[PDB]
Amino acid sequence: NQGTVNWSVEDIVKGINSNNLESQLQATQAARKLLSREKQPPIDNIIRAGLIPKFVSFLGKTDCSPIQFESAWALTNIASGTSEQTKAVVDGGAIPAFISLLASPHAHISEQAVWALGNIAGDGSAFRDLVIKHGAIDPLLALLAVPDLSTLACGYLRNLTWTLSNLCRNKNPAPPLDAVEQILPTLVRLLHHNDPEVLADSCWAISYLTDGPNERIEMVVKKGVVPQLVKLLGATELPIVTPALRAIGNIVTGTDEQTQKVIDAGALAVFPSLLTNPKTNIQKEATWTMSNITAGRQDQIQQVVNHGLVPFLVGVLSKADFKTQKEAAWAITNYTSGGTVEQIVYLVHCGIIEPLMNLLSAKDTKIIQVILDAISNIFQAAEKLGETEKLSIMIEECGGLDKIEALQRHENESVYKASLNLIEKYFS
Amino acid sequence: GKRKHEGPSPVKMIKT
Repeated sequence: NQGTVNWSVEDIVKGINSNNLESQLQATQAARKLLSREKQPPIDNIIRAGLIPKFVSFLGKTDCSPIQFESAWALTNIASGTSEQTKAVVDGGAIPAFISLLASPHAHISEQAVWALGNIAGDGSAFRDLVIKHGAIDPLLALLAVPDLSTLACGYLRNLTWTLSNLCRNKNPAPPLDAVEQILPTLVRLLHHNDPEVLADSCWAISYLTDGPNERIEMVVKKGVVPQLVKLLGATELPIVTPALRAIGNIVTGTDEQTQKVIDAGALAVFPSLLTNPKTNIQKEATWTMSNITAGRQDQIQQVVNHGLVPFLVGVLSKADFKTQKEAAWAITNYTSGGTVEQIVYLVHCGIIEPLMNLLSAKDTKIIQVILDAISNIFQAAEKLGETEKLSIMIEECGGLDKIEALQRHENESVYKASLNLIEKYFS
Repeated sequence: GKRKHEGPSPVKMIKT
């Protein structure tokens, strides 16, 4: 193979322009190797030399499967570059040619075409939709139509899963409803596979599909994946937990009923671990997820209480990355706006007040507004119990009054309005 | 007040 190593582009062009298929093959392989080096593959040089149309025509040479493979790989690597470089591959007519290769008798060639289409679809909504219009989905799914996924080569299965997840990936617009419905059954199946990378990408795909309007969430939830997601939520591999949690988080941005599916599946039992997870991002996303659950019904808030999660929210509020603490503030405001008086009182018994007040020192304006809303909802709860006096004292002897008073000097309009109000109304 | 989200696999991969 050293005979095709380090060719100049002009030598590649010379070979590809010969009338000799073997010479063209050697030149295409030399191109693949150029495009396969680690540092600065000369993608722009190869494009500028006008090689793409030739590579595309080589995709069609059924009688020379080696030049199909070499050109497929060269084009994959071009398509992996910038949008402009992917566009050059698409403009050369590569999409239908790669789709035709999906059914190749040679596994390594089929797989190469899968990868290329994943790069093209991954560029954005429009190329994703163009790949779908050219009819990629049927042949892709047919490659996974086997009794047991384990009989497929591991690398081959991972590539197929990754490409399918790109077909589920972008928005503005989201994938066509019809394409999602066609893909979902195979996705649900991959989501039960034992390989961690297949599971990671399957979850990523489900998370993409559940990121949008509630109707999108519903067509996923209706397939019965929620229990499997919750299981994966407890995996040890961070690459699996992260997308599982993203999908669960998206699903609870939906209706009360969609949210109840997640609770019934047992998700809340995993949040003591997630809300203390060593990975900052897992904590953040877990707290975000909790904030949407506490925005639910009172019976849903009650299950958060029953699962002992309020002390975990007090914990995050007391100490966490600031973005996570802001999410915790939201979780508390949502809880306090939707909860019963008894649930709200309970919050106070768990120690929510002091950490809440300490966060009034944050420079961020939004979290300050959020916290003042929470404090108002709590005072409101204490008015119905005639214990506003006692609450006022709590807030006072932990530095709270100093915070709220200072917030009258605060720049933002909505802040001083809520602050001054709290003072005159509960602190005379 | 539900709030939509609005280490993932990469959108593109080169084969080396």
